[PDB]
This record gives sequence, C-alpha cells and structure tokens, in this order.
Amino acid sequence: MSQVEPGWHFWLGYGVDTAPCNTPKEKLPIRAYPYKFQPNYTGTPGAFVTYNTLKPKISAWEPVTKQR
Amino acid sequence: RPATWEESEEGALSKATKYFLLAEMFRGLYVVLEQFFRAPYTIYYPFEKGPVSPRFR
Ligand SMILES: CCCCCCCCCCCCCCCCCC(=O)OC[C@H](COP(=O)(O)OCCN)OC(=O)CCCCCCCCCCCCCCCCC
Repeated sequence: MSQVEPGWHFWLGYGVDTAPCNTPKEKLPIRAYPYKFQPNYTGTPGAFVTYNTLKPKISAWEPVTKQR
Repeated sequence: RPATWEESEEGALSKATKYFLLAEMFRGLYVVLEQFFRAPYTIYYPFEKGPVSPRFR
C-alpha cells in the first residue's frame, strides 16, 4: 500500500471523486523543487535514521596554553 | 398471575409437536441458510482501501 502516489492514495480510499490527472491547474500545488517519492524502506537498509538536529547545548573549552 | 398449564390456548399435541420437531431451531437454521446465498462484504486490502474522510489522521 506504500507504493501508491500520494494524490492517488486519497483517491483509492474514496476521498476525492476526481483523479489527479482530472483535476485542473488550480489545485496542483506550486513547488520550487523536484518530487522524488520514497515509498517505505522498512527492513530495507534505506530505513530512516534519527539523529540530533542541533549541536550539544553547552560548549567545552578549546585548550590554550601560555608560557608565563 | 402467570398462567397455569390448563389455561393455555395451545393443545398438548400442538405444543409438543413444536417440542419434538424443533420448530424454531429450524427457523433459526433457515435464517443462516438464507445468508449463505447473499453477497459478502470483504474488500481486498492492498488492492482496495476502505473509507476516507479528509478529517482522518
Ligand atoms: C408430537 C411429535 C411426535 C410425537 C412422537 C414422539 C417423538 C417422535 C419424534 C422424535 C424426534 C426427536 C428429535 C430430538 C428431540 C429433541 C427434543 C428436545 O427438544 O430436547 C429438549 C431438551 C431440553 O428439554 P427441556 O429442559 O424440557 O427444554 C425444552 C424447551 N421447551 O433440549 C436440549 O437438551 C437440547 C436440544 C438439542 C436439539 C438439537 C440441537 C442441535 C442439533 C440440530 C439438528 C438439526 C438437524 C437439521 C439438519 C438439516 C439437514 C438438511
């Protein structure tokens, strides 16, 4: 069920009447980037990895010495 | 007051024919026999999805 395109997925489940080639220019959302469609990669090695979006909250000191 | 056996409109023969010939058992049998001959409800899931409202989450 993961291999169906999003605009078609709402149609197969009886959400919309008009199929996504039948809908006019006004409903197609404006984008500034390409579309690529990853279905689901569960068990596949292309499974998602979560991580920290930001850096550790408290900085540590860069060691700087001084000969007196 | 609940009726005794003697103040009943059914005869003993009429009442016990329904007893030994299982009348309403056969009626309830014939119900599901009627249901053998009708259309099932099953949809085939990855080929056919069920309901969607846009409110769904
Ligand atoms: C006046 C008539 C004729 C006079 C001649 C005397 C008899 C001749 C006819 C004999 C044929 C007898 C057939 C079996 C008799 C069953 C009698 C009966 O109903 O058992 C009663 C018994 C409990 O008795 P009780 O506590 O008094 O409560 C009864 C509610 N009134 O209830 C029980 O304990 C359970 C009842 C079980 C019934 C069977 C349930 C499962 C089997 C269903 C078989 C259906 C077959 C259909 C197949 C179709 C095939 C095309």
